[PDB]
Amino acid sequence: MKVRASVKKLCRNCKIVKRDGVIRVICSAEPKHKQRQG
Amino acid sequence: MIGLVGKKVGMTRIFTEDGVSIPVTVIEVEANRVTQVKDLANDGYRAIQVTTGAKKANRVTKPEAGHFAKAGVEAGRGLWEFRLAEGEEFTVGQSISVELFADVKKVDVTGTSKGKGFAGTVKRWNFRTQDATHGNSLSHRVPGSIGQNQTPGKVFKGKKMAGQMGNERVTVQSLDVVRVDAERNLLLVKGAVPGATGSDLIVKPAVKA
Amino acid sequence: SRVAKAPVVVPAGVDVKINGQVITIKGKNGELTRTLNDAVEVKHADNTLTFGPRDGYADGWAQAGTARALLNSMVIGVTEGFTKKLQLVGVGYRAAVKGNVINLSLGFSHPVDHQLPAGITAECPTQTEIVLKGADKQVIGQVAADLRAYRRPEPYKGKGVRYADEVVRTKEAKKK
Amino acid sequence: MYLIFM
Amino acid sequence: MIQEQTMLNVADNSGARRVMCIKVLGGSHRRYAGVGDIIKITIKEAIPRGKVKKGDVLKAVVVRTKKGVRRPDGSVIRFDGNACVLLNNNSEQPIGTRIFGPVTRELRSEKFMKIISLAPEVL
RNA sequence: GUGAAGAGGGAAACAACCCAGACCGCCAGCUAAGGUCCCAAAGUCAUGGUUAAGUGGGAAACGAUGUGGGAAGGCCCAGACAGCCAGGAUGUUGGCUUAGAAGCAGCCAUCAUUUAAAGAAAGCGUAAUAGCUCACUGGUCGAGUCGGCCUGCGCGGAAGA
RNA sequence: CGAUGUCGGCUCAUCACAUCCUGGGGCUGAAGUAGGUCCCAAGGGUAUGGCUGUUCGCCAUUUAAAGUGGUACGCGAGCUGGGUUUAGAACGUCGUGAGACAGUUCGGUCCCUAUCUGCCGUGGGCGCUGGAGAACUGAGGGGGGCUGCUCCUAGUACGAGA
RNA sequence: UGCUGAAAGCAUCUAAGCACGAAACUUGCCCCGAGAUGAGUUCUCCCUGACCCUUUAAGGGUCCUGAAGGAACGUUGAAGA
Ligand SMILES: CC[C@H]1OC(=O)[C@H](C)[C@@H](O[C@H]2C[C@@](C)(OC)[C@@H](O)[C@H](C)O2)[C@H](C)[C@@H](O[C@@H]2O[C@H](C)C[C@H](N(C)C)[C@H]2O)[C@](C)(O)C[C@@H](C)C(=O)[C@H](C)[C@@H](O)[C@]1(C)O
Ligand SMILES: [Mg+2]
Ligand SMILES: [Mg+2]
Ligand SMILES: [Mg+2]
Ligand SMILES: [Mg+2]
Ligand SMILES: [Mg+2]
Ligand SMILES: [Mg+2]
Ligand SMILES: [Mg+2]
Ligand SMILES: [Mg+2]
Ligand SMILES: [Mg+2]
Ligand SMILES: [Mg+2]
Ligand SMILES: [Mg+2]
Ligand SMILES: [Mg+2]
Ligand SMILES: [Mg+2]
Ligand SMILES: [Mg+2]
Repeated sequence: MKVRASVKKLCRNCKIVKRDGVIRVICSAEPKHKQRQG
Repeated sequence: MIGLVGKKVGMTRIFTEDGVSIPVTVIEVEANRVTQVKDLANDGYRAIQVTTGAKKANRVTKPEAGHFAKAGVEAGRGLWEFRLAEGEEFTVGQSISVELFADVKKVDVTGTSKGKGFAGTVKRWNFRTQDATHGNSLSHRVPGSIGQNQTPGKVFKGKKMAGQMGNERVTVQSLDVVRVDAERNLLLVKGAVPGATGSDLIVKPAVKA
Repeated sequence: SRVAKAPVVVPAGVDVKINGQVITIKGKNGELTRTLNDAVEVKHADNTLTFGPRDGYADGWAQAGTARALLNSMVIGVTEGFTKKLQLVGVGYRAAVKGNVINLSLGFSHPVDHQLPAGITAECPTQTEIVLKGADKQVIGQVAADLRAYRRPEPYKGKGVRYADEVVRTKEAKKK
Repeated sequence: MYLIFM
Repeated sequence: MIQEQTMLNVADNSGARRVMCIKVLGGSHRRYAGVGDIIKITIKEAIPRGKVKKGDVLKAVVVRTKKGVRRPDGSVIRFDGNACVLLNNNSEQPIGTRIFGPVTRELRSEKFMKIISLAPEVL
């Protein structure tokens, strides 16, 4: 889980979802590509 | 569970056959006669009220002697209350014996501490003394500093300072019941209980696990 | 809206009783209840339900497609039910059903026990498998996630409780 | 001796 | 009650004659070391041809105290002087081969099973 | 320009900011800046929108299918986007290098066929291959779909005694 | 500037979180043990000595850890007086000299009976609606919250072995 | 960290709904506590006379009466300046 100020899609499997008022990035193939904005 | 009211008789020792010293405190638990039973529909909470000992008939006042004559019990030296649990019921006038603690393994004993009077901060709050030598000027056992400068500019509430120590109600928890002696109204707990010899103690069973 | 406009065909012999916002469905497998949102409108028709956005509410199309799919799966649960299969991977890992309790032994120092809620009945064909029968979809899905939460699959040997329809990713350990 | 601020 | 700077006699044949306690091991802000407690020492005196040299920093175990130990029936066993046995820094096995004077039953465990085997008397 | 040498009303309190220049009295009225739910005088006023953050009532580069508006563009009933079932190839180990490189360590080109379409294959992986996989084309489905610009109001970035 | 006492030590603390330990998690180039990094969390806890006036630092040995900062670089109407700062004296250096140093060295008076606020204790007066003696309820407030090591599970899971 | 689930035929921990989750928070443990002027509750005890006037009203006065209890004094205390 990366906590940074700019979250992005790092491959073609990443998905940007807004959960509870926080922009997150969910990846189905690479658990390294997990990000939240903070 | 309800408790009983006793009297600190003093400390002694119990020798076991494997050669152990057990410091016990002797508590004379006379029978506790129930004076008044409280309920939800009249008092808002469930409790019984017990009295113990005996009082001189020329020393009981007219308000107090009428409260005992309503129950039929004889006038003891005081009145204490105990909160009932769900499933306990008692009747007015019923005497409770020391056999309440027959299979109770641990008790909590609460009493009034000894009075140390006006005690300084070295005795009361375990402060450190300053130097007894090396130049010290009239400042050996004084507290020192009691605050900071202009911010806040006041001493905080709850500051540790000299004052009245002791003579207060304290509860010592989880004492081993060593021996219950029902035929002479005794209860031997293991260890030191609060109070001087001859003071009232309230022995309730242990609430902690 | 693409989900909310395809109607739910009610099959033969399931009592669909609509009372305001509270819906009840009886059937061959059991009786289920789901209090619907205020923003959806349900109407009984010729053996077929319909869901529409109630007026005076802004997000009625989104609430309709959910209320559709939850009632679409209620009529499956009272007719054919649901199922979940959980298999155990790792030596000395075993399960056992005794009543409505599952007895898992997953390499701990104590034995663990899971009390199944009313509506789920588990059975173990093999000692390294669990089959869960249920009439609700969420409850059969949550119970399958609680047994999985005891010992989740590790990425090095695959050990732990896993679904039978779930592929576990594994990876080599770090070279010295 | 540090007698006056200076 | 052994604390820091306390000079102890030595109760084995390792060669040291007086050692000084420089640390009480086994806790933060720890004050005292009774009988059976490891201490960290330094050697102040030594015989010329012993196994240890003056100035060495070793571990020890306190076997006698002038303050004494207490038994579960209230008894006390005191001694006329503080004594210890030098242990190795890491293996914590006794360096010497003999123990002098009596020791107590507080050392009776698996850690110090070799000290109460060489002891002339156990109280 | 104001204070100094200037009171009054507003900006919570606040010489220098805004409105405005106190001769004295009144238990009269009209306005200025500023305001009208309660503290506290006056609209819980009327019509049309926006916000969902208590934003309003601290803070930037940067980030994001938050949401309202506008003008255009691509594909679409000869069937669009998504989902699904399929195929997805052989020449070819294209040649060079490498003990191996066979599309996928590195260099050069990158066609022919059968067809409905398929690459000298975008990526994973591997001793290398294999393997999965995407581009492309069928069938199913039966109504919109895709992503750039200009913009209004919001979200994160946002830790102190 | 008709005076707001300076560095350090002692004593007593109190707050922030940018967390040192303990607590809960994501990623790991995370096999296990042990780590790296990030997120949440301020309840508690958070060394003894040698040298030096030292804060700091280095060193010795511990500890679960020996946090970072604010509070007039917290604290002299609470203590000390070691220091770069009165008057004595000497060295080196500069000046013809009186003297001076940004250099070092030995010696050198630290006052205050608490009116007000604040805080720690402890009482008197009146109220609470006839007076009185007891026992309570509990709105509210305060205290407390740390942690090591050994053994079992088990030399099991993991690991080629260690 | 999830379950079910659309907006967005899929996917999705979230928008509706549901379940876990820490020494932090609210309790549970101990102590003070009805000046809590919002001054609370329960139990018991005590007082059951006559007359006059003005400013006629929670009015003032005379004679008799003095209760429950309290204080005060003494002997003092593991209580205390
Ligand atoms: C016996 C009693 C005497 O007090 C002392 O000896 C104390 C110990 C002095 O400190 C001693 C000791 C010392 C170190 O100061 C503590 C030193 O600096 C002074 C010069 O002498 C004090 C306090 C000095 O004040 C201080 O004077 C400084 C010049 C400035 C300072 N400032 C913060 C206001 C101020 O407080 C000063 C000058 O004596 C005060 C003036 C009024 C006097 O002369 C008075 C009459 C003194 O003789 C005295 C009160 O009788
Ligand atoms: Mg003096
Ligand atoms: Mg003195
Ligand atoms: Mg103030
Ligand atoms: Mg003005
Ligand atoms: Mg004003
Ligand atoms: Mg008004
Ligand atoms: Mg704001
Ligand atoms: Mg002045
Ligand atoms: Mg300071
Ligand atoms: Mg001061
Ligand atoms: Mg001089
Ligand atoms: Mg100078
Ligand atoms: Mg002084
Ligand atoms: Mg509390």
